[PDB]
Amino acid sequence: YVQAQKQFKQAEDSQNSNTLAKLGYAQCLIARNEVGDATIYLEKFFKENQDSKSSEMMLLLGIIYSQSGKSYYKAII
Amino acid sequence: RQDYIAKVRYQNDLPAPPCPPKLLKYEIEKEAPQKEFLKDS
Repeated sequence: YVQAQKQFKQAEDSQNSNTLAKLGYAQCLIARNEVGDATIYLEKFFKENQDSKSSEMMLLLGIIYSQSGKSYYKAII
Repeated sequence: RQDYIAKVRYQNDLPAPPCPPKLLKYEIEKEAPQKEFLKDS
């Protein structure tokens, strides 16, 4: 998980257009139980890329917000 | 005062507890299945 997350970060730094690398980075954050860190990274990516059609990213955001509970409105959206 | 007989008693009695049927949490409502589903390759 540490090595995979580092590799995903290096992939993102090499070419920022690789959305799949960032999604794998978030998945690795989830793997390391970094719920808050993954949430912050996902919010940063979504706010920078509000027009991106990453359906799985939005599904993961909704699941995270439902687990949080207070952010139900973003989860619905 | 010999007039009409009537008693006034406001009714604000609390009803008995309902004990409604309980919802069952989904499998994705538990932390471990959530972790397994999100960490899918």
